[PDB]
Amino acid sequence: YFPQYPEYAIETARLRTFEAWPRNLKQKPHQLAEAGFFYTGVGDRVRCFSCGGGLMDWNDNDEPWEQHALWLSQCRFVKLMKGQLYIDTVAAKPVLAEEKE
Amino acid sequence: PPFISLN
Ligand SMILES: [Zn+2]
Repeated sequence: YFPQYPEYAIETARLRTFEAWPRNLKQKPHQLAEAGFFYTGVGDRVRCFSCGGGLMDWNDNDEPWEQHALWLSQCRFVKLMKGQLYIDTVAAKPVLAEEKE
Repeated sequence: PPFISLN
């Protein structure tokens, strides 16, 4: 274990970063920050605290924990909070890719 | 430092 932004081991401190965060977006600062993010200050760009994985362009349906497992599959942060099983089912859907054919 | 878009 070795955080990418050790000053964030505290979510409360990640909460503090979402002010310029367009409140209009479906993704609330409580969720994002909780999912290990923090707003970088521009647009809707938030980074992870324990893998520093960057994520922009968010849609009404995009869920923080969710997206944080789909593109940043290797985060020691997500893999420790929500577990591997959670990360699996996130990826294993695609259950739709074998239905489309 | 790039951004790994979600959508
Ligand atoms: Zn991460």
